[PDB]
Amino acid sequence: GLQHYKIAMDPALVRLGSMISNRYKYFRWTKRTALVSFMYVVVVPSTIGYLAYKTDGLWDLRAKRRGDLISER
Amino acid sequence: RRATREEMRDAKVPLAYRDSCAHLLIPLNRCRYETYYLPWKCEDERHSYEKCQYLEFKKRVQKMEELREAKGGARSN
Amino acid sequence: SNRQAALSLYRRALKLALDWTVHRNLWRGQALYIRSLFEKNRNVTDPRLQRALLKETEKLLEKWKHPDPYCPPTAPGGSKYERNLPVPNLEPPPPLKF
Amino acid sequence: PNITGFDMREFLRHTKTPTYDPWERHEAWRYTGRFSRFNRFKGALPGFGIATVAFTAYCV
Amino acid sequence: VVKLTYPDRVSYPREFEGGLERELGGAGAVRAFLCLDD
Amino acid sequence: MYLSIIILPLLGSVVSGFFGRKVGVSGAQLITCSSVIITTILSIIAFFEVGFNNIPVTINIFRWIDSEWFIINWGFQYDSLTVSMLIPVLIISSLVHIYSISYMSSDPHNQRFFSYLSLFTFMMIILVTANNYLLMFVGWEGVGVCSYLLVSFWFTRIAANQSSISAFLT
Amino acid sequence: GVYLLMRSSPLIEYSSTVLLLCLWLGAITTVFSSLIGLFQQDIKKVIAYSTMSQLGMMVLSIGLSSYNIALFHLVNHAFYKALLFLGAGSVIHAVADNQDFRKFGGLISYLPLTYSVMLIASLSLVAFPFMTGFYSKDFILESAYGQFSFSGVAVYIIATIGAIFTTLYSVKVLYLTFLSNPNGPRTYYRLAIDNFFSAQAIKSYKPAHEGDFFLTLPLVILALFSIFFGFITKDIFIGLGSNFFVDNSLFIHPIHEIMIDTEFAVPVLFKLLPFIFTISFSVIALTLSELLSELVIYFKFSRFGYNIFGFFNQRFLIEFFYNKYITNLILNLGGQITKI
Amino acid sequence: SRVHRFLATGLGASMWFWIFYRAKKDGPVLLGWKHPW
Amino acid sequence: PKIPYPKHVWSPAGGWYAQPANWKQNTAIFGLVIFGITAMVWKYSAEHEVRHKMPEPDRFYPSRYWVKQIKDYERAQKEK
Amino acid sequence: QYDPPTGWLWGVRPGEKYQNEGWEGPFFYGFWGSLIVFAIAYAYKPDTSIQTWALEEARRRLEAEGILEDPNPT
Amino acid sequence: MSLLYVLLIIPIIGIFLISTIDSFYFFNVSYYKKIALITTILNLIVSLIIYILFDFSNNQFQFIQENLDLSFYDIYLGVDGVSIYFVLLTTIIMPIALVSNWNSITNNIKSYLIIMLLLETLLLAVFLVLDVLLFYIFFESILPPLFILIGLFGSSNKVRASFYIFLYTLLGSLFLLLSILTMSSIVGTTYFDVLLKSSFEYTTQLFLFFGIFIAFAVKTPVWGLNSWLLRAHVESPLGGSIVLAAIVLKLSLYGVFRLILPILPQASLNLTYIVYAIGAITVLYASFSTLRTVDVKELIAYSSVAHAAIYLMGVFSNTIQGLEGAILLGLAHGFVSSGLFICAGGILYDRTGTRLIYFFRGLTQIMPLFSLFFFILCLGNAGTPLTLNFVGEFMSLYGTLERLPIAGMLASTSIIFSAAYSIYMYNRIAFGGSVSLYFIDCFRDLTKREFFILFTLVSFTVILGIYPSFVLDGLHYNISSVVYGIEPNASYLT
Amino acid sequence: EGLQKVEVYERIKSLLAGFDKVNDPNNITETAHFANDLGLDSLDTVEVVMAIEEEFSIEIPDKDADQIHSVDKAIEYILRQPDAH
Ligand SMILES: *P(=O)(O)OCC(C)(C)[C@H](O)C(=O)NCCC(=O)NCCSC(=O)CCCCCCCCCCCCC
Repeated sequence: GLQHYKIAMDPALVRLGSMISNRYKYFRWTKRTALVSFMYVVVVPSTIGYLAYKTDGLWDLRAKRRGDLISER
Repeated sequence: RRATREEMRDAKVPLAYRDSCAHLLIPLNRCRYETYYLPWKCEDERHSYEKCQYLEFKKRVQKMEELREAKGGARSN
Repeated sequence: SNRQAALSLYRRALKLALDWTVHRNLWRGQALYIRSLFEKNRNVTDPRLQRALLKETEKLLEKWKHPDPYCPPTAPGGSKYERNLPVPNLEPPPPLKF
Repeated sequence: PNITGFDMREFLRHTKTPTYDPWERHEAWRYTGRFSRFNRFKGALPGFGIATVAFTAYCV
Repeated sequence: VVKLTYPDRVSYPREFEGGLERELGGAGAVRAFLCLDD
Repeated sequence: MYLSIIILPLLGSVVSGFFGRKVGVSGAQLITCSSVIITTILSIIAFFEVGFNNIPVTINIFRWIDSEWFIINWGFQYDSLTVSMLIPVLIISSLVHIYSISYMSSDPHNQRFFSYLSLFTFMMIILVTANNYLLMFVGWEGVGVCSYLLVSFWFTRIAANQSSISAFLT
Repeated sequence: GVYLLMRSSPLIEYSSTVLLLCLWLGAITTVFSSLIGLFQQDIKKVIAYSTMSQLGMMVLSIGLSSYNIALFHLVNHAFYKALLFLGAGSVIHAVADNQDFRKFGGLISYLPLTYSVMLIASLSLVAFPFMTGFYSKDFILESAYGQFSFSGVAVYIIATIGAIFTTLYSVKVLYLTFLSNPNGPRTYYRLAIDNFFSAQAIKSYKPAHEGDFFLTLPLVILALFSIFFGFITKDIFIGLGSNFFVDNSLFIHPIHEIMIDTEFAVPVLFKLLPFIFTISFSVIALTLSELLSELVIYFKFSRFGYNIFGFFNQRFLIEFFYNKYITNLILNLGGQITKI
Repeated sequence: SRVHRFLATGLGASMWFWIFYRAKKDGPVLLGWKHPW
Repeated sequence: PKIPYPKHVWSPAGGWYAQPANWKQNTAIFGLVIFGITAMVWKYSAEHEVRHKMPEPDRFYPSRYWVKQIKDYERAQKEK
Repeated sequence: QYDPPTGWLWGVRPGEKYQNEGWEGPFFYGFWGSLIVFAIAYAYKPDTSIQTWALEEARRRLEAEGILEDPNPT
Repeated sequence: MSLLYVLLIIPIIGIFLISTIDSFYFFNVSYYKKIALITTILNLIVSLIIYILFDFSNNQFQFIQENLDLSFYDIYLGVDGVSIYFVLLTTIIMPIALVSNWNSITNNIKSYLIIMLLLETLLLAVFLVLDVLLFYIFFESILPPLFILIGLFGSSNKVRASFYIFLYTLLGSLFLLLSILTMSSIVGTTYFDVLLKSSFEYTTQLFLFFGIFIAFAVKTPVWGLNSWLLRAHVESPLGGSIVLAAIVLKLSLYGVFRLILPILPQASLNLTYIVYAIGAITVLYASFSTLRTVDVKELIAYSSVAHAAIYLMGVFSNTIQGLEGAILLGLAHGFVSSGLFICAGGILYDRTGTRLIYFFRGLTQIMPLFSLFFFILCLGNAGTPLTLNFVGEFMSLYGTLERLPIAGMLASTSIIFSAAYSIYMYNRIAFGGSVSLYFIDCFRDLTKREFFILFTLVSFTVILGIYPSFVLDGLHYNISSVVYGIEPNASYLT
Repeated sequence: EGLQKVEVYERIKSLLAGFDKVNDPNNITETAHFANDLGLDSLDTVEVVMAIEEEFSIEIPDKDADQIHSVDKAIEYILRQPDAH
């Protein structure tokens, strides 16, 4: 809308920003990429979720004296 | 005479120094209070308390002269 | 080409001897020894040997490089460099409403 | 080995004060009365000299 | 090197009258040295 | 005295930092250094008060975080560790404040410099005078912010910028 | 951080595990620091590395469950370390803000007050006898051996090298700045006694003068502390049975108290050993600089000595591995998520 | 300004004079000769 | 020398070499403000500083002259 | 030497003065003014929190124990 | 008449006034902005009066109005402890959002002002209705005004941004709608009082959880479902970008307090490890990417994804501390996020026309006041103490940790990573050089309008961070009703 | 207040007089060339700049170390760098 200050618009920097903005159109399912997508979308959440499942209710600190245990399961 | 706990809890001496010699610790801690802990004021009776520290220490180092030989000079620690 | 680079490595050589030996007495002996090496191969003429000779001493400068060379405080990499840089544009902003 | 005639041992052997250099007349100022081996350590322990006399006086 | 040659302790563990039982927190807390094994 | 030791360095920094236009250079130095000298005087007194007499003092101003079981207070406890720890902090801060009048006498941004070291002073007192771990963490987080702001005081130097990210993130 | 463990002492006294890690974190840190400070070419870098060695000495003492000594050393270190930083600060100001040792020397005749206060600060840091820093740090070493355990005796050894290399950097800062031959330019040293100038005698001299009132007054005040403060206050913190922290401020459990054995069980040689190792290693450092002074140059160009010079100058290469394996990896993980 | 020289020497003189004084009295004790008592 | 800088930039900490002509008059005003509320902090502290031990009458303890929780104790003990 | 303080607050040059855009009266007299007036009124709002109610009962419950010596012996 | 209906009808009077003055009197577009601004402040006045009559320890809904005119769909309004602070935050933010875009909106000013006033009524109805079908009716009613606002006043990629927000929200909501419909069939209504004393079968609770959680996961947003936010928060005008990140994101956090915790107790407890897996994955992934984001707006926008994960984990804590800190976090976040969008999308963008961090450097040399507020704002985004962000961060992390330690540990890496990108962005814009050399034209510092809306926002986040008892006091009693559990010796007393 | 013309000349004049390899101390002027006027060569002249840099505490880049071949250029090159002390 309203005019802004004069900026020394770098052609290289404005084409890097356009490439980064438009990058989603050129993605393909290649050999390495499916491994990256599988690793970070499936494996890592699955590992984090599984350890949460196996440690749920396991420990409690609330008022544990000497003679009790942190573990409850 | 040894200082019983009743006048020795009231004296507020530290836990790690709650032992036989602490009867001389109570007067030593009063000079420190009264003289602002200056290390030139009650050197006299400070030496007395430090002296009784030495004797009880010596009785606790001679007690292994039979204990160390009982273990044949082994690692007692 | 083949003349400027030779002189540049001379300064790098003397700079690196002082950088390692702090004592100005002792680098003076070292610096005098370096000048002999540059003087000894003054008459080398064949460009094939000249390029090879220059390449070898670049490794020597690398093989005994100092972990941190001296850099004057105002020099790029010095302690005082870029410390209180002034603004590039001293002129006031043009009249714009934001 | 080392087509350039640089040998580290002879580099190390030439690590001293040279008998002749093209540069003493500008470099000699560093090894002078202000910066002699004696005048530089003349005050390495600033107050040591006076205290020794004072301590002896107190002892006597 | 230190493990092979490090000195044994010099003094017996300090004896404490009553093991500092009450004033170290009672039986519910750790006590001091009193006529125990060495 | 025991709440004035805490608050006084904070006032010097606020005036030196937000009204340094009005107090100028020498006024900002006069205010910040006086607030630290006076705070030093009291913390020397508070040493004799607390330490030499074995009389700790407790001040609870108001509650910071109230949530069921947790009641965190804006509260301050002076003990033998507190007054002992306040001696080096306040004495050295006073001298460094005096040291800076002649050391940074060439740097242009001289109000911001004196406001930061008077802000660091405040945080280091907050840290050691707290009742609890969470009020101690306000001084701990604040000392990091003050150290960041002073490691990157010459913020046009990239080297000072990288060394301040390292300080704040580590 | 040292205050946090001292404050938390009532809690951490009931777990010997954290006191054992305290005792070994500090021991590793005090020697990791002294070995690095010797090879640094910036003065402020050496003083920073000395700060972390004495901070390790504080952490090691907490591991000995002697929080009174750590407080005493935390206080005594504060007074002399500032004097070292502030005294060095006047050195950088005297020269054209140079911070490299390679450009100093002979400045003792130019900075007489600065050298004297930095010498006082250096003796307290090395724990020269009867000085403020002596009463604090040297007693941690006795306490470490006083704890008649494997770890205590081990870290007495670990810290006694740290004492040796502290003396070596202490000498390097003190010698290369004031006692050495001039390594900087004419400008730092060209006094007005010699003319050397025809029509510009008014200016261009600037021969590294001393400071002004506001710059030197803290240095004189901090000097008093480094000579006397430790002696005056040694009963409050150390004592033998002092009751200063009887509000349960610094909590020590009877079970692993080592105060009585430290004053009685340690052999006389071990108590006085760091003094012997400090005089011996300081004259050698003086002897290997302006007295023999080739052996360092021989070592700096020996193939083996070249690598360990760069290993310790580059700070155990820790920063090199931190960037390419932690921060760059974090930066590349982000790149994977944004782009792929 | 000769005042700087006097403070330098004074601090050095005050320092050293203290070590001899602190060695005249406390010196025998830490050498294993005389226990404090 | 002196670094050049824009004269159009307004800073609350002052700017580049900012010393007002009235620096002393305003430093006086701010110093009174600092003293004024520091006394208020002093008044609040003296009323809510709580102790569990009473200092000895013969001992240096300047807190005794303003803090209420022991000021009343001295006069309460002055009744026998 | 030191320089006098300088700069254009809000970007208003020394020759000119700040010009109101239309949001100032509503923002200062309305939004900020209401928030201040709300603040003083909050100082008189009666306490309705579950703690101060539960502290009162809990005070009595601990009073009927060895803790918290009650003012009246009943 | 209830004060709660006064809240809803005041912005409609402003719509009527704005659209009608032209007939009453070429009216200057400045008058509509004064009408729109005055309307929002009158609304804040009623909310401040409601909060001053509010009772902090009452379980019955307050400020209700008798209807006795039962139709199939009726609008019932009520306010309790949980919903009142969300109401106050909408009323506090809307005047600032209008003043933020005072000069930037140059065309279609009636359209811009009418949509914002409509959005205020619709957003406030969400926290005020007393029915779960009413809740959905207003949660999804904001889609048309938000679609038109982005396309009319958005940036270059506005069409894609306006398509992304509507379609994701429409899709996630249709899954929430199927769950809300199943409940109405079982209970016969979704009025809160009736529906709250319903105890669904566990298997039903599981299939009710999903769909509801599918919806809220898209509107949280959680990582992997967050493409709409980066497109729509960046392309949206600054005023609409403020409303989207301060109020719109907080409808799903408040929706857990009405649709998940009180009626799906067992499913929430059993499926917590899924939520904490997504939340911890979201914290890590949303943090590493915003380190690499080169759009300054996209970087501030996507840090919200990282904070939204933190109070989403705190709302599943089943801990009174985590639940309260989650509300405090969502409340504090709407302050800091609003200010950061002003700093980036309003102050940098209006001066430079570009959002690329490449072109910015060393603005402290020219803009002292901007760096002052932008630094306190980055400290709040990093969860530094003396800021309400810290208190919400700290309390919801304790609840997350106490519920699932390992998930709370992984979530507790945001202390490192949120500071990692807040100071990295600060040191590249305000610091890190003298002044960017792409600025061939020197800038002006903060204007009075830029100074006041920022000063107000950092004021709320700081006063409430030094005394969070202002919010925590009215929040304690009502969140006590959303915890699920008993003690072995404090239950079934006789 | 900065470096002056008279300051740099007298400082540099006392420096190149430190060689034992120049023709004579009386053969140096403001416009004295390092090769034609006074006695040096290809390898000596680069040692002069590597002493000039030391005694002005600056850094001479290799690209600018070649144009400097006379005393006059040395005088003016110093005045162009404000970092000289
Ligand atoms: P002037 O003498 O400037 O004339 C130079 C001329 C034009 C003669 C050229 O040098 C030339 O044409 N020479 C012949 C061909 C050539 O290009 N030679 C270049 C010189 S080779 C040389 O000097 C070999 C030895 C280099 C130095 C080895 C040691 C490096 C330093 C090691 C430091 C280790 C740590 C202190």
